[PDB]
Amino acid sequence: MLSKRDAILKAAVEVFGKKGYDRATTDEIAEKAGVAKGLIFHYFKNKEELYYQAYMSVTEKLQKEFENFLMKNRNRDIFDFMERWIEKKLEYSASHPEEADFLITLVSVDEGLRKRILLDLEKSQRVFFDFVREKLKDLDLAEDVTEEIALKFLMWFFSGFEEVYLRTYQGKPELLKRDMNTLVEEVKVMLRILKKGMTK
Amino acid sequence: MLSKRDAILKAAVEVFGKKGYDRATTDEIAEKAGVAKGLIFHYFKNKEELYYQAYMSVTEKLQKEFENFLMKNRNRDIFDFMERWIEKKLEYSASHPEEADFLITLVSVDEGLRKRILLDLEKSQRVFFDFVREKLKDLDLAEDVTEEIALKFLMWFFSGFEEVYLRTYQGKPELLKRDMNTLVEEVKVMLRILKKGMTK
Repeated sequence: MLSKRDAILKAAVEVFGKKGYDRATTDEIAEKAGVAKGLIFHYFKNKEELYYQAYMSVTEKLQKEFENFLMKNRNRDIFDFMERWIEKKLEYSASHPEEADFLITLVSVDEGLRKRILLDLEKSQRVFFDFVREKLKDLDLAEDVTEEIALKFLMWFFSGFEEVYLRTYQGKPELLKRDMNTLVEEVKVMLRILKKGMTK
Repeated sequence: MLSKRDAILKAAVEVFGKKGYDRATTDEIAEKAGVAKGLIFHYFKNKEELYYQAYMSVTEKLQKEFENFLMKNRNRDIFDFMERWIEKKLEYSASHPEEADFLITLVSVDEGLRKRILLDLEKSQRVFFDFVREKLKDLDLAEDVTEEIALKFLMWFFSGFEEVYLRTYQGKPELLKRDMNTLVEEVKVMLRILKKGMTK
């Protein structure tokens, strides 16, 4: 069976993703996890720490999948790189819907909690950011488009698309699987649009 | 002085925008508005109705500003149209920060409340949507870009940019005013990027 801490973290992902941070209570996470309530306090102190730890836990496993992807695909054109990784993220969300539902809740938590998580994730997200930045120096940019506007626009596209499908398909993995081909084709054309508009 | 219902609505915009929907209580809105609590019940029934009415109230005044803008700018190129309207939205957010802070809270409310508001706003948002759709028939699109992918991408850009700056500048109007010129220049280049990538 799961360790206690892992049982609580799984229950937390499920409850938080189902109800959002403010509505969820630790008592129902403990009940979901079938664990003594004071065990949540033992391991996590309070609800805010539980959420943050659950959040770091899910992102940590994704960061690792990203790190291998980056190693193997490091030489690709950056738009092909992005498209391929978006496909993998879409694949993962469909097979891990509870985790995907949980991740999108980061917009509900107070200012302070979301900023803490963003401060503590900055170092890991900057790994993808710094790779895009270096890859853009190889790009034959339009005479009116700076590497800065390119980086800004590409990251917004990337992060914004993820936000859109996670929110749109929230709690509906079968719908995501059903639209997967179409989303993928749409993402291909949009990245080609951006490449063509940004380059000579 | 304000009518009672208007006093409650103003207090609601301020409290909801400061604390988010779940955290806010009607008692503190009434206290903020300096009105009897049962007056909130008289006019609004419960917290969910108050939020929805406040939301319809702020969007109604924006929809009207949009309708005049559309009338006067109807003949413009759609990318110039979008850029000009984005400038006006940025101007408005900076001079109505409490309203801007309130509008971005729509991501925290339960699924049911946000969908109700989205169902009831569909008819008014579709006014801008249907104009873009007709304007795209005049566009000399790339041989690989459908009017459907164009419409999808332009609306996402438009709605996504608004979401980004509202969230980024939340509670910081002086920062928005300070970055306004740069944001505007960035938006110009990004729309030119999209136009160039979408067209022949």
